[PDB]
Amino acid sequence: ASGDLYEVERIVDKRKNKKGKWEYLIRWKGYGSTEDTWEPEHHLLHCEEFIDEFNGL
Amino acid sequence: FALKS
Repeated sequence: ASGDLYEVERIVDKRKNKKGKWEYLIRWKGYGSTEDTWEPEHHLLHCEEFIDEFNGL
Repeated sequence: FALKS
């Protein structure tokens, strides 16, 4: 079974997995740095605005 | 939202 869906505040960092796909270090809304977790990109639901903000212009 | 593992 999946972990629960939690609300995202922002993306803190990113890295490639062994298969060449992004993982994102997530700042969870209502939490701080202590609670950040690395999540594969396929865990993200409609989070393109957070990815685009992180990557910048 | 995202799945938190």
